Amino acid sequence: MKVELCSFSGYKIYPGHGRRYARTDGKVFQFLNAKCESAFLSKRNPRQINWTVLYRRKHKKG
Amino acid sequence: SHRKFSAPRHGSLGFLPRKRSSRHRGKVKSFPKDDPSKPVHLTAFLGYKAGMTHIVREVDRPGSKVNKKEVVEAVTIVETPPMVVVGIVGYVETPRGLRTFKTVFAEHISDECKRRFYKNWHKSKKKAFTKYCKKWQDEDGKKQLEKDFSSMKKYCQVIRVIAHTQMRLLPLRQKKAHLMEIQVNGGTVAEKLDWARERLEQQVPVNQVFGQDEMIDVIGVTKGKGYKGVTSRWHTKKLPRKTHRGLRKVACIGAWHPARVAFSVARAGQKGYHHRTEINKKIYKIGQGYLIKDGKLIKNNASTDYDLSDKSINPLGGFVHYGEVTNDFVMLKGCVVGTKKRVLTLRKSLLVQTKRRALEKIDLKFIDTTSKFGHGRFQTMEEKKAFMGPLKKDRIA
Amino acid sequence: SGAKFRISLGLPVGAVINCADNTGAKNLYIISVKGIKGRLNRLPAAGVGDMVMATVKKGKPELRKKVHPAVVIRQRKSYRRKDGVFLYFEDNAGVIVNNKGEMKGSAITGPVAKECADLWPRIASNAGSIA
RNA sequence: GACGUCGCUUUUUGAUCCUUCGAUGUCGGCUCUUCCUAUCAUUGUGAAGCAGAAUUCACCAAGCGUUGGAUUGUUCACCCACUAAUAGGGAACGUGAGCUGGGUUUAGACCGUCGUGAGACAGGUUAGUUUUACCCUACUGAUGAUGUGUUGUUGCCAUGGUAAUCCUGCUCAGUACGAGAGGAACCGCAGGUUCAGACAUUUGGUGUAUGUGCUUGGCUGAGGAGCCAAUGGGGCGAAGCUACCAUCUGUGGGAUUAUGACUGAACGCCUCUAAGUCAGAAUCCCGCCCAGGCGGAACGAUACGGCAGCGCCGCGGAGCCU
RNA sequence: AAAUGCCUCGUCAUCUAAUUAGUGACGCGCAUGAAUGGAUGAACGAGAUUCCCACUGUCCCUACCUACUAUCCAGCGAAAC
RNA sequence: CUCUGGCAUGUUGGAACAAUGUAGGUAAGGGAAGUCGGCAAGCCGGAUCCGUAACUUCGGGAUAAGGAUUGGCUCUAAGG
RNA sequence: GUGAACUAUGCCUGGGCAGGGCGAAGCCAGAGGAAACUCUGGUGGAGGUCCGUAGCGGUCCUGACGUGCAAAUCGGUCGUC
Ligand SMILES: COC(=O)c1c(OC)cc2cc3c(c(O)c2c1C)C(=O)[C@]1(OC)C(=O)C=C(OC)[C@@H](O)[C@]1(O)C3=O
Ligand SMILES: [Mg+2]
Ligand SMILES: [Mg+2]
Ligand SMILES: [Mg+2]
Ligand SMILES: [Mg+2]
Ligand SMILES: [Mg+2]
Ligand SMILES: [Mg+2]
Ligand SMILES: [Mg+2]
Ligand SMILES: [Mg+2]
Ligand SMILES: [Mg+2]
Ligand SMILES: [Mg+2]
Ligand SMILES: [Mg+2]
Ligand SMILES: [Mg+2]
Ligand SMILES: [Mg+2]
Ligand SMILES: [Mg+2]
Ligand SMILES: [Mg+2]
Ligand SMILES: [Mg+2]
Ligand SMILES: [Mg+2]
Ligand SMILES: [Mg+2]
Ligand SMILES: [Mg+2]
Ligand SMILES: [Mg+2]
Ligand SMILES: [Mg+2]
Ligand SMILES: [Mg+2]
Ligand SMILES: [Mg+2]
Ligand SMILES: [Mg+2]
Ligand SMILES: [Mg+2]
Ligand SMILES: [Mg+2]
Ligand SMILES: [Mg+2]
Ligand SMILES: [Mg+2]
Ligand SMILES: [Mg+2]
Ligand SMILES: [Mg+2]
Ligand SMILES: [Mg+2]
Ligand SMILES: [Mg+2]
Ligand SMILES: [Mg+2]
Ligand SMILES: [Mg+2]
Ligand SMILES: [Mg+2]
Ligand SMILES: [Mg+2]
Ligand SMILES: [Mg+2]
Ligand SMILES: [Mg+2]
Ligand SMILES: [Mg+2]
Ligand SMILES: [Mg+2]
Ligand SMILES: [Mg+2]
Ligand SMILES: [Mg+2]
Ligand SMILES: [Mg+2]
Ligand SMILES: [Mg+2]
Ligand SMILES: [Mg+2]
Ligand SMILES: [Mg+2]
Ligand SMILES: [Mg+2]
Ligand SMILES: [Mg+2]
Ligand SMILES: [Mg+2]
Ligand SMILES: [Mg+2]
Ligand SMILES: [Mg+2]
Ligand SMILES: [Mg+2]
Ligand SMILES: [Mg+2]
Ligand SMILES: [Mg+2]
Ligand SMILES: [Mg+2]
Repeated sequence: MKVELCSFSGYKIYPGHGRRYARTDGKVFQFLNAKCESAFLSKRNPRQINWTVLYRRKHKKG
Repeated sequence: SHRKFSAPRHGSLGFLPRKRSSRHRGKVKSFPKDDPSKPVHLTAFLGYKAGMTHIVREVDRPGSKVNKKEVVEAVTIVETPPMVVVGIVGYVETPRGLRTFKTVFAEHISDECKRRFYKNWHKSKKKAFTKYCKKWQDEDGKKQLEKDFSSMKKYCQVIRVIAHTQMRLLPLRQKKAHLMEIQVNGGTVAEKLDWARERLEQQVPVNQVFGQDEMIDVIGVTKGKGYKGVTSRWHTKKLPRKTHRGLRKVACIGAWHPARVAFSVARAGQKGYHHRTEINKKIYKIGQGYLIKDGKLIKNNASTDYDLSDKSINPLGGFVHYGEVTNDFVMLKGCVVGTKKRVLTLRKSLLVQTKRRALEKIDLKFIDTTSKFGHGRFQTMEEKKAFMGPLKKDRIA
Repeated sequence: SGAKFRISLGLPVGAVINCADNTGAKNLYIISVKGIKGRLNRLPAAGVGDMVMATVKKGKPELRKKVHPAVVIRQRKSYRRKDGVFLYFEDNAGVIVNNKGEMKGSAITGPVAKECADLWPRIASNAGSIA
């Protein structure tokens, strides 16, 4: 029961959910849902998307 | 001539009149075979479909690729509060089959049971079984009743217990109870008769009927879909895009010269609301309900000895379209017929489980309680609010 | 030992995947899947770990106009992997092998699925990463 | 199995002209069901010029399966490839108020050959309207009807349907067998194909929750809030529905067939057969599962606050109809 | 071997994994051929044909959604046969 | 899309939202394997700046093919 | 005997046909040559010219409809303009 962190949003992915995307560069990514997946493939910046942990840690919301 | 390319039969002919089920409960239609060497026990039970979730367990399958590794499996949750035995029926086997000899009911039958006996409880005078419990409390009626018991002992071959579910413990709108005949197995007729009359007017839990990690059968009524065409109802091939009078048809129904449409071609009609009997459903866990010792405790639900949290089987926001489970539940492996809130007959298997796929003791590592009302990402409210910190409404509070 | 579980296929006959080893092929054009008995009108399809019969459409001329056995190593279609996780790749890729599973090439560019790395030990040896 | 000879079949083509010309829609494919067996595979067997592996010839056997493509209107054919195998047929040469309309087979037109010509061609080419179900039956589902006084609950099972199928890998074992090359099988274990029945936790699809952001043109004096553009577009999306595009489940006996035998005569010997026994299968029948009869069962309750009904105990009486 | 070639799916080459299709050749051509016009053409074509790129529910293999129907009702109310 | 002008949804309404339709969408992974045949649908699309082949009757082909950019807001030059 | 109120064609007299692309002849200037002339940039606005409205027509879906709205219509897609 390993818990992974979402690559785009930085949420905890519990072991039945989400998808995993392996790129041709050998780097793999984990997505909690298709919202995070589509934002990643559309190359958005998680430090610019308001509801992500990276945004909130950059903007010191914690 | 000669359909020119072999294709198998679309759909099964072992399942048709493909009509609406005449019952809502689900008749057993075959109980396990009786051998008097066993102890006295019941053979079936009556639960309600709450919802689905998934689990994590570690598999012990030697030679398999997932040996000593962790897998994720879907499970179905069936709420099973204890059933009240309120009656007992006996059967004698005749050369015309097996007919009911004599029923005996109990004194003080509950109002949800009488609700089952009435079609309009609101306008009724609720008079059912009043003259019967009169003869229970009498003494001339009492010797009549024990005479019926003794006659049943000396003549009947198959006894069954009439038990109802108690719907006041369920989150459902329905107050009318479900009654059921459950065959009693394993003994002489006298032994099982005194056992059943001991259990008369009384509660029987699913802990006493079933056990951990055995394989049972689920009987129920398939989810209802209404009037469907042949493409949904029989999964025939769709006709090409340029078809004049419709695509979702069967293009040919029989030859010229049997001169009739046969019973074995695909036609449109009712899909779903079908009585099905699925077998080999493995029990993963039997719950324990919401007991009160002190300031009460719900960890006896999904606390799995590897997380040690204080969460119930219920997800965040409860089970969608059901409610919440506050009673004894049964976690089965896999999917199960019917809607949510659908009543499921559960019965013991009538094969023998000698298989390494069967006879396997399971051990859960994790039980997923995220919200099913969306893409829920938290297990408990404490975990959610500890991850998020204080909110605006919490701050103003 | 252990047999492969069923995965989602999503790679039918007419598919053109890219050749992922140093043999000099660029494309692989699937014409078949090894082990398909099939069904009326159903297209035979492959997934990661499957041996296919393939032609190479652009590549070296001494490879081009022939039929080779190939093994699918990466699929763009998502498949459940029985620890719960659904996995998919950026591309569709396979390598040219012979009948007994030896690679025609010598080095594989990019990740190789675990569902084929455990099946083909000569493919997993030449791999860089096992995703 | 030569020379000969006896048959069967109507999936070939003829022969015939009995039915139909006040019209039975005329090729092929697609779709879908069922049947046959003259068995390609699979089950159980016998034989071999059967050591093994592979194969060939027979028997019970039609339960189950028999594919994806290139070219051609094609049926046929031929090739590529996969496969346990890629068997053969019938049902008005099954199937056009099911489609399609590529071919053929009206009227337009071109070519070749023929004809003085108008024109012909079972020669090639191109373009060419495929109509109607609301009736009866059949079938698929849906109410209901028939007796048990009424009504309800719980049940039984007559009868009808019926379902699972095939293949890999490991072990056996590089063993038996074989000089060698090669090279099995049973039990067991792990999975998969085809099919069936479900289901929605997860992944995916849908999405007018017209949910919430963005955005074009216009409109409400602007802001704010909104609206119109036959769903303005687009992003993400709950619930629900839904996919081998996710997940789950798919089972037991009996009599026996081919066959191999036991005892044992006929025929003081022998003999599976005559009397009498045995083992025996993807067959068959039943179970399991689906439906539940102008088919039964057990049990519950059985009509007023008023004149008001009903049931039982009467041979208790008088009679009426049928 | 053409909108003209029966034999014929002519033979060779190319195109494909595979091509009675296409194109390039060949020619004793059933039965081609010179204003019954022969051979060529750039441009053009709701003309016939073949292949490739891109694109897609045409398919694998179907599903979901919307409008109007169909459905049920009130009024009205035919026809073919 | 709106104003002036005009109208009452095209010979009826109500309630539901089954199949089959008719019209319109969307679709994972493949990408014509479908089919007689890419039929139908889809892709592309405006403008600006580059860049355009064979062939040719030298006119064309030609928007051949191919590529980049495109909003909002604040300015700076030039053109009477 | 009666019909050119539809349609076919001639004549007479009227009416009509956005917005764009390409850029023919003619012309002006600059530059190179001994001439002959050549090159470059503009200007100009030709054509049974192109994209495309109104109009006219009617390809394909072998779409709808096919006891129709209609004894030939409707929708999208199209041809020309
Ligand atoms: C051989 O395939 C046919 O079975 C066939 C057909 O297959 C679709 C269509 C037609 C169509 C038609 C006719 C046919 O005979 C005909 C035939 C035989 C006629 O005879 C027609 O009257 C109806 C007429 O008299 C004048 C014309 O030409 C003189 C035709 O165009 C005509 O108008 C027509 O529509
Ligand atoms: Mg057949
Ligand atoms: Mg049509
Ligand atoms: Mg959910
Ligand atoms: Mg097909
Ligand atoms: Mg005749
Ligand atoms: Mg005669
Ligand atoms: Mg006739
Ligand atoms: Mg007639
Ligand atoms: Mg007729
Ligand atoms: Mg007929
Ligand atoms: Mg036989
Ligand atoms: Mg069968
Ligand atoms: Mg026929
Ligand atoms: Mg017919
Ligand atoms: Mg027809
Ligand atoms: Mg035709
Ligand atoms: Mg005619
Ligand atoms: Mg005509
Ligand atoms: Mg003609
Ligand atoms: Mg002549
Ligand atoms: Mg033709
Ligand atoms: Mg035409
Ligand atoms: Mg009707
Ligand atoms: Mg039966
Ligand atoms: Mg939206
Ligand atoms: Mg705006
Ligand atoms: Mg205002
Ligand atoms: Mg505003
Ligand atoms: Mg308005
Ligand atoms: Mg979406
Ligand atoms: Mg599935
Ligand atoms: Mg015998
Ligand atoms: Mg026996
Ligand atoms: Mg037996
Ligand atoms: Mg030709
Ligand atoms: Mg072709
Ligand atoms: Mg040629
Ligand atoms: Mg044309
Ligand atoms: Mg309207
Ligand atoms: Mg109105
Ligand atoms: Mg009007
Ligand atoms: Mg798609
Ligand atoms: Mg896609
Ligand atoms: Mg195609
Ligand atoms: Mg094709
Ligand atoms: Mg085909
Ligand atoms: Mg088209
Ligand atoms: Mg060109
Ligand atoms: Mg800018
Ligand atoms: Mg006139
Ligand atoms: Mg013009
Ligand atoms: Mg126009
Ligand atoms: Mg039209
Ligand atoms: Mg039409
Ligand atoms: Mg034009």
